[PDB]
Parts: sequence; structure tokens; C-alpha cells
Amino acid sequence: STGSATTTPIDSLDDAYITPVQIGTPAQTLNLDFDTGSSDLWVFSSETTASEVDGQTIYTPSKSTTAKLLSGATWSISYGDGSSSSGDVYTDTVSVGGLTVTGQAVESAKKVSSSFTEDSTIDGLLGLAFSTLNTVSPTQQKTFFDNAKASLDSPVFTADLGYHAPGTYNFGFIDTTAYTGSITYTAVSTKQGFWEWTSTGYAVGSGTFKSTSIDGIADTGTTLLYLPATVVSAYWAQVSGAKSSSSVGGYVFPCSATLPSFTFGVGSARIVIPGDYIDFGPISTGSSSCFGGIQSSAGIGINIFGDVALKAAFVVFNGATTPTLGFASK
Ligand SMILES: O=C1CN(Cc2ccccc2F)CC=N1
Repeated sequence: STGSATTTPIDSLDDAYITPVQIGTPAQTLNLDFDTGSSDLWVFSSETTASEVDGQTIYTPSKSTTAKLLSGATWSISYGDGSSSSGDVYTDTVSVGGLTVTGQAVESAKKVSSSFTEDSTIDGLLGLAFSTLNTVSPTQQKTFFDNAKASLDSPVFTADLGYHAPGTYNFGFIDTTAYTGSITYTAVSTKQGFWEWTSTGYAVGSGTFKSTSIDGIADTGTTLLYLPATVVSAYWAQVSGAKSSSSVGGYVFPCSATLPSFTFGVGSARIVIPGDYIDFGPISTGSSSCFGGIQSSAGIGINIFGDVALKAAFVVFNGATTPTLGFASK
């Protein structure tokens, strides 16, 4: 089997991407944030505290003839940005882009933190990291990919995120029309439950490439590119008037600037992030200070190849017995 779904930026800055997902019988279509940095499929629901729902579409398990309570199971998750959610669990039929999994754990939110409530465009998350991070207790549950894997034509999914435009998530096949040149594959460590890999270095604009190992995660659920402070300082030093602002919470730059590109290494290959991808616009409406898309990871404990980096590539998440990542230009 295969599946193919379009993913759409939630706003003009590409802050996140939403992908429609069919849940239940008859189908209830929710727009989920596909997150390769977590492993829970959770939704706004008929159980969510009413004051914490503000425009999201909800899953109502009582209207699904295939929904079953997963008796005794609870979940609770906290994300890198300080957001959280928790609740109880159903199993139900879940389809993405024509690919169907029966018996998928659908984590129903009873509580969500303010950042979720305040985002009307995201109806929940679909985790695509390794199932070892799934938070369901007392019986840990599998991701949608792990449940689909054995049925897929090839045990892979691909992320093809657009810059200020829709893109695609494919399951079970590699669309050889979707990228230029060849795919370079690189080793993955699953020890922390992430798609963790080691970049071979970076360049800033037309500058020389610096060969240096940068361990980090491929994370579709993180907006920005978080790298070591040395690398980030080297980038922003090429932008007149850029500075790290403790009050704003990262590097800002004059909105009048033209940003240089940023290149990262994948083995002997190179992915170029155009400068425009690094502009996240005014810090507040009408400001001439703009927020940067490359930020320090120093306060995180891990480097994160988030959407700013991934949207510059066609990315293969290879779930073979020994997982690997692939990157191609596009
Ligand atoms: O990397 C992230 C992911 N997400 C970004 C975001 C920002 C503004 C509005 C919506 C949105 F999803 C939440 C925080 N950090």
C-alpha cells in the first residue's frame, strides 16, 4: 500500500504545516501537524475542556462506529516549546492520503495548554518519531507509521515541505519526480527516539564550507533551525545590524536586510537554504526588527533541523530494520 497527502502552511510565515487526516467511521477529517520529533497522535475532541477549544475541529468518538475506548490508558506530553496536552485513548481507523490503519491509538485531549488553544488551525499532532517516545500508559502505543509499515510497498515516508506553499507527505514510496539529482543517505541513531543524524558541516552565503560534525534531529514539528551558538553567530555576523536580543528571545535583524543563504552538509552532499527561508518577519506587527529563522540550540540540549532546513530538501525517513535519513535538493 501507499498514501499521499498534501501538507499546507498554517500562515504566511510557514510556522507549521497541517495535513488532513480521516479518523473514524464515518470519517471525521481533522487537520494535524505531522511531527517527526514526537510519537503521539493526539486530537482535540468532544472530551477537551470547553474553555480550551477555540475554533479547532474536534474528534467525537461517540459518533464513530469503529471507535473503542482503550481501557485504563492515559497520555500526557510536554513539547520543547513548553506546550502540553493530556487525556485518554481510543483505538479507531485512521487514514492519511488513502493509506488506512485499523486499530490506531487516537489520543483524545482532555486538557491542552494555551498555545494549542490559541492556534485555531491545528486540530492535533500526528507523531512520526520512534514509538519508544509514545507517552501512553500503562501500555505504550505505536505511531501511525509503525502500524502501517508492514503493509507499505517500502518501509519509508517522505517529507516535501513547501516554502510559502503546499507540499507533500508520502508513505510507502519515493516519488522520483519530486527532487533533483540523487538522494544522499546518512546514518540515524534511534537512542533518543528521534531521527537523529550528523551533518558534515555548513557554509554561510558564498563562504567556504566548514567541515564539522553537527549531531541533530530531523523535526518537521519545529519551525526553525537550531544549531550550535558558534555556527549561528557565524551566520548572523554576515547580516548588518543583526543581534541576539534577550528581550525578544533570539537573533533579530533589520527587516531591510537581504539575508545570505545557509548550506548544511549531508555526507559529501550539500543542501542550500535560500536566505528568504530564514526571514520570519516583524517581531511585532509594524516593527522594523525581524525574527531570524536560524537560532542557537544552546538552551535546548539538542540541535534541531526544523522546517527552515527540511523545506529546502526532499527528505526520506527510511524505517528499514536499520533506519536511515535521505536528503535531496529539489
Ligand atoms: O517550533 C515551534 C512549533 N510551533 C510554532 C508556531 C508559532 C506560532 C504560531 C503557530 C505555531 F505552530 C510552536 C512553537 N515552536
